[PDB]
Amino acid sequence: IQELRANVEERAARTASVPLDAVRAEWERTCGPYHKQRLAEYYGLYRDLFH
Amino acid sequence: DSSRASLTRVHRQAYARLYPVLLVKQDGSTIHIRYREPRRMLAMP
Amino acid sequence: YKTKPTHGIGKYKHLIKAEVRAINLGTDYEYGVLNIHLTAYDMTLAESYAQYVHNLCNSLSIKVEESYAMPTKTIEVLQLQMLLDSVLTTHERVVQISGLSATFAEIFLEIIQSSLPEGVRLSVKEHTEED
Amino acid sequence: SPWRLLGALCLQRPPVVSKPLTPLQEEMASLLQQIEIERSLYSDHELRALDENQRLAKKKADLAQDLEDMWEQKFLQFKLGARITEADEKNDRTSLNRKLDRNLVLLVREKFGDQDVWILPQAEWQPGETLRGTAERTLATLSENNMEAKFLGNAPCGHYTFKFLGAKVFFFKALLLTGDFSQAGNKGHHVWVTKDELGDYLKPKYLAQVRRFVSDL
Amino acid sequence: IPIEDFITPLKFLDKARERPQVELTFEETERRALLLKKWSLYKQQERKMERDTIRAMLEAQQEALEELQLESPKLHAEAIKRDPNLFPFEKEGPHYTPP
RNA sequence: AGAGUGUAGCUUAAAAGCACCCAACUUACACUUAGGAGAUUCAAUUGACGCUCUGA
Repeated sequence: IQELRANVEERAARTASVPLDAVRAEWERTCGPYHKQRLAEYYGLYRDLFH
Repeated sequence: DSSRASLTRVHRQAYARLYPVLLVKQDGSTIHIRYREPRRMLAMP
Repeated sequence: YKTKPTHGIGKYKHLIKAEVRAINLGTDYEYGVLNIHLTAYDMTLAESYAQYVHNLCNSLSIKVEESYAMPTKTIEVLQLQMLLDSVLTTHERVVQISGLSATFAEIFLEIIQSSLPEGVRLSVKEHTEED
Repeated sequence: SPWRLLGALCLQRPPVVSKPLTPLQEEMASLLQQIEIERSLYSDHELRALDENQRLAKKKADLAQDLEDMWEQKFLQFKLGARITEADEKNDRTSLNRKLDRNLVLLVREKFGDQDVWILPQAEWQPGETLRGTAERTLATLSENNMEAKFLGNAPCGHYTFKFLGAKVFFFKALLLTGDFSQAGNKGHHVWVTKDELGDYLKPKYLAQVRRFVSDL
Repeated sequence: IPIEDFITPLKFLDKARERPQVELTFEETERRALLLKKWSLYKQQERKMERDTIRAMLEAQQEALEELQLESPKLHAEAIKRDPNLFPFEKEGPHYTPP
């Protein structure tokens, strides 16, 4: 975070795009299982698949 | 902590120019007063 | 309902108070609406000082009923020696304070004396005036 | 439980000259002045200078500088007071007019037969007397000067007890207004001290904590 | 008859065609933003220092009051008693040069 | 020398919520729109570097 803040220097925020592929990869390689379990619970998979 | 409220700004929109004026009263002391026109000295009798 | 155990659950008037002497008991003491007139020649300086005073009062949990400003006095002084005009003006702003208890007033006075701006005097007194 | 009755007072002094502006503060003030000059709406001097010059040029093709020079010469003739009145003296540690930007504090030196403590302007109050009255008497007698000490309230500021027979040093605050000292070259080695010199001189722990409630500024 | 002086005079209506241009550059805006951030940080630090000093003063006064009440149960009321010496409270701020 | 301790101001959270202010709408305060500083003090359930109290 410190390196990113030093490289941006404030001037970039005064409108960056931020890629999405790396963000999706990181989300799938970390908290992906959490969102997957949440979606499964919302869709009603545990209450029907494994009872 | 005297320089805290010293730095100010005109919060209004319509206002004439204001220059730093050193007003000297009978007591003898310069005070940064914002008087009309760029007056450098205004001795108060 | 009344008989039901959920009585008085939607009561909100008892929480809102939708309705000055100087109490001086033995242990508790409270002044009577102290008025702090900020006499100065600059308008921005006086405004900033009043804003800082109000911010300090709000941070210290001090009540601020009124905070009006007094009119300007156009003091026309003729610089004699040669006639040279100099229409000066003296601005004044009042800040009412009531919440004070023992050393709180001393703390506030010390804070004021420590944070004084250039070209601004003081003159604290009671509220009994005629605007 | 014989508690030794002792008092004291932490003298102060209101500043006169303003404090210096930090380079960052100076840049902020310059930016504020620039934005104010940019947001201002016309001016009497500008209206009387620019329009007059334009009219004169138009008439020639068919005030301002004088007043500026007058103001410059008036400012040059008028000599202001010396703001830095500390470096010129340096060794004048016992002078009320030494420091003007920071707060000053009295400092008296007293030596006893049994101890030699760096005694701050202390006092001694009587059971039948009041602490405020004792402090006023000590300020009007020990200092030997006609001062207009403007107090704030009857409450204290800091207490420090010491046992061996208990005791208690009661301190207070007093703001001066016009201190007329008589005979400054007296035997009483009184010294005026602010903050850094206070922390550098005070050797004991009883007074080392007195600076915790003093306006650091 | 409270009549404040906050209404813009009528002279500031017609006279308003002398400085209508307000052009700046990217470097100037960046420098202004940096200066504003630095001043905000400095003001926050100063406010924190002032709050710490106020807390220290309050703690010292509380300790003094406690010591007074412990070693003098007949002077706490006199100490808390506010004296009538604050009605003509008048004091001038610090100037720039001495007399 | 002993006791209390150990996430910035606070937490029956384990790197989040309430605190803060600089600019615009304010006489002023508040709300709202724009940003930041912010911390498990280190070494392997334990040892020491920062404060309060009890003493000399």
